[PDB]
Amino acid sequence: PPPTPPQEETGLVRLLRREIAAVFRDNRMIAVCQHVALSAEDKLLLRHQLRKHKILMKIFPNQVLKPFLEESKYQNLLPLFVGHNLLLVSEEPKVKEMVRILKGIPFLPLLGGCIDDTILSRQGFINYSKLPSLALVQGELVGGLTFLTAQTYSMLQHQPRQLTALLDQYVKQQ
Amino acid sequence: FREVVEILDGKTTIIEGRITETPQESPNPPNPTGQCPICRWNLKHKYNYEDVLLLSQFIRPHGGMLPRRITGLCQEEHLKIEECVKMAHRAGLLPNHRPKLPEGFVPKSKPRLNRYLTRWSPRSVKPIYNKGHRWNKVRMPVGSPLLKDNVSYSGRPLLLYH
Amino acid sequence: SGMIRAIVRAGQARPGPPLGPILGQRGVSINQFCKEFNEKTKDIKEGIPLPTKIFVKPDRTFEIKIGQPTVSYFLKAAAGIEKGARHTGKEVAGLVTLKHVYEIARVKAQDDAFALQDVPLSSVVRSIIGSARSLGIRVVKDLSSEELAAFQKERALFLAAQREADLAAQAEAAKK
Amino acid sequence: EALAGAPLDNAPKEYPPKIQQLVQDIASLTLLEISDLNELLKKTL
Amino acid sequence: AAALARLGLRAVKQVRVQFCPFEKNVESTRTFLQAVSSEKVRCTNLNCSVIADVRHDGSEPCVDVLFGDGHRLIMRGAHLTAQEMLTAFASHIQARG
Amino acid sequence: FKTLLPVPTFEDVAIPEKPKLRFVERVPLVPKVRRERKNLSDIRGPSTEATEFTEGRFAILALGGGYLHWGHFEMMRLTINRSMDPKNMFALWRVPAPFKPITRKGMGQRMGGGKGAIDHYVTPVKAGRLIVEMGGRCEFKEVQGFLDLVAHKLPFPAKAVSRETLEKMRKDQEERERNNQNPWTFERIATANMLGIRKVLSPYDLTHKGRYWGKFYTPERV
RNA sequence: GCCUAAAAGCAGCCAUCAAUUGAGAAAGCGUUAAAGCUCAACAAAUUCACCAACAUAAUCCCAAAAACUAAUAACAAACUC
Ligand SMILES: [Mg+2]
Ligand SMILES: [Mg+2]
Ligand SMILES: [Mg+2]
Ligand SMILES: [Mg+2]
Ligand SMILES: [Zn+2]
Repeated sequence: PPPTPPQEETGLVRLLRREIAAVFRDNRMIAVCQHVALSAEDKLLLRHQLRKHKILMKIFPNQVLKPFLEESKYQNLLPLFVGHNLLLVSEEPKVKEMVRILKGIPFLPLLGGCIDDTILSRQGFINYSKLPSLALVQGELVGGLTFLTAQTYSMLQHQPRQLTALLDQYVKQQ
Repeated sequence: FREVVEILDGKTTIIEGRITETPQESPNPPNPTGQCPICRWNLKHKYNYEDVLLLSQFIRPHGGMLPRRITGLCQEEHLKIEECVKMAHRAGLLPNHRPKLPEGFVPKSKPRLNRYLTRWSPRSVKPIYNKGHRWNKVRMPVGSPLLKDNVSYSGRPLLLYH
Repeated sequence: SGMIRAIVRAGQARPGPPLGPILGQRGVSINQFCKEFNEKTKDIKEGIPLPTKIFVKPDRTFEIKIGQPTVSYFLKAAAGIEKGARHTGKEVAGLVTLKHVYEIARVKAQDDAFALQDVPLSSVVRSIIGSARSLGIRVVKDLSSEELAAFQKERALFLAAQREADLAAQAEAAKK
Repeated sequence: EALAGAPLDNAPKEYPPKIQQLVQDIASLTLLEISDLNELLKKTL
Repeated sequence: AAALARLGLRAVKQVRVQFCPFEKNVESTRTFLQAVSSEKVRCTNLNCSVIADVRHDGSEPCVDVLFGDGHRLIMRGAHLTAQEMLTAFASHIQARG
Repeated sequence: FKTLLPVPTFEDVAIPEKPKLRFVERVPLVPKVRRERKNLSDIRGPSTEATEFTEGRFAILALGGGYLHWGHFEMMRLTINRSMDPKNMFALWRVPAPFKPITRKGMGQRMGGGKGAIDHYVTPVKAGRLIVEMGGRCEFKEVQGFLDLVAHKLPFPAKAVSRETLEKMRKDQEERERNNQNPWTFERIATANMLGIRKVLSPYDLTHKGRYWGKFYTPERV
């Protein structure tokens, strides 16, 4: 056949590329779910429940999402973007309420996604939801670091406490 | 090639798919730069209804044709090969490419009439009772007009209506 | 059985068509539905129409979901006219201010559609403006002191001339 | 550069080497450095 | 989805599709799930329970249908086409039930 | 996913007053009293007049020769007026009113006695002449769809063409007549009188070039 | 929105706006009017896909037959040697 007649990019695909780039650059939680064929009333109900927790859902064509994905650093999401797709996009990733509201619908399966440049599966998302808050874990890291000195002090002070408890049990015996 | 198998073990149905080894194309084609299978193996305007060794490469075990999007033939060669497979099936070549009916193979019927280059189907053509005069003659078609571009070593055109 | 949409008056729920035969074929009785509708909309001003959805179940039971009234009714009330304009775009029916449009949008936001859709009031105001454009009611930026009445007088004269012309055309078609 | 492999809990046995190397930088320092570490971590966090 | 909606799926109890979306042979099973979990299939019978099990290391996509005749259709779909799985499931449902 | 292509927008086209086809009279206002001979040369040969577009964009092209009378005129007018959109489309004639008188004789009359009596009038049409020309802010698909009926009901073979289709078919005919492979052509042989062919040919064949035979026209004959 | 017993995208006339990534006050079937079945728009794929086909007579149909061994052959006149 004759050489390739290079097809020129149009405003629609330029807009789509720019929007996908802005989505993947700005927000943090980017969850990939299977776009299930449900009634539009139930779709609007899920949209309401999502905007309640300030999380949005997007739908992009594969013809413009696959090349962008394989050109960007998200090449590991390729087996996820073949069939029908739903991009759950949100600032301040809060997967607890997300999995809570997705548990109500049984046949809407969580495919996977990324939490702050960390690609996770459904089990990874469940584990991240069950994981405590960042403030809690960063306050507990200091305790876990000073736990060594805490136990050292406890074990150096336990020697008088051993005799103390001996006296207490000898008193309680009679 | 993929095969679908069914297993029945106590009201439990298991449908399984098994992939077996398939033969590939020969390593050295005479025209590698050709986009089409036939037109790159240099069989264009060369095959006929007798070339079963070529017609049987792409057909289903029950005599059916194979889709063009799967085979890769150019549209004209696909139509030619379809008509050639039809003509071979009607002439009696490819006898093992029929469904096995053990209940229907016992009630034998009238013996099969030998034929070749059959264009239409034997159950659809009506007998020409008038046959026409010399100026308006009802000619009987023989072979297909899709094979009118084949190489003629004798130089004479093929009589498609006789 | 399925869902049925119907624009019914507030307290005027008659047991006849175009709602009797539908519910009768579905299986649900008509008197029960009329009673339930009247007791559910007794607090509403009798006469104004509102859409409602009746979900008939396979066991011949029904549930009612009543929403906000019709935007056409809202606009006709806010403009002060009884019937809309025939030739939309060429003639003007009434005059509604963006303030009235915003109030209509605020009262209508609490319905099934704009509840399932988390949408600010801007799009609802846009929908009301489009509906007013379809009805033939103009939406002026800030114009209501007495020119509303000044245009109302011309509109009444136009409607009178239109009625006389319609009667004349009917008489002409009768004698032809 | 590329992304991670995204493993699961079925056969989870490989941990990223950064959390081990932080443990080695922790265990390669003295008690005065531990005191400086926890005082800095308590003032900042 | 239309071929299933025109079949009267009222005689099926549970349908579970267990797969791993990070594989290379789950396209047919994902489309099978989306076809058997459509809105028409939902409304033709509300007693059915459609489950979508998502794993990461199972590496064997499969479907399991338990229907009220005490019948269990189990199809481990690794190379079957979605159309073939749909036709097999529909023919079995219309044969038993 | 499919790309969003822009739609053709027509703003420069102006719909004139009375866009429908005007009524045509069966007999002219002044009837021809003197009976004229039936010159068949007004059907024979290619059309020289009304071969190009004037103001519209679509038309009905005649691929043959024939006569148009009041029945055909009324058919065309009624069909186009009832199938057109007067707000976005306008139509106009390209053939005159029936003017050529056609004589007829009563049944049972023997041969001779003189000329008959004028029965009706016709309009001669040659091959390649436009019959009805349409324009407006409409596309060609709908116009072609509703004009194929009139083209078929016309006596001679006819097509619903446009400017683009007409230029395309003319350039295709030129390409064929220029890339023809056999060295022997009707025009060459007739002009050179090879094999003494002028004895069977006609003096008009030197201009028809074998593409016109009587009232018929074969567009694939180079 | 008017008309109408009813005119809900569809006897009709006038406008043809408005949210969603995405769906015409609706291009065809259907209802008395609804309902309902489609078309076009997103998300799922992407073999090719514009027009072209049309009965018959009377005593009895009317050479038989033949798709590939090489053809600017050959056989064929009151023509010409
Ligand atoms: Mg004709
Ligand atoms: Mg469609
Ligand atoms: Mg007959
Ligand atoms: Mg001789
Ligand atoms: Zn080819």
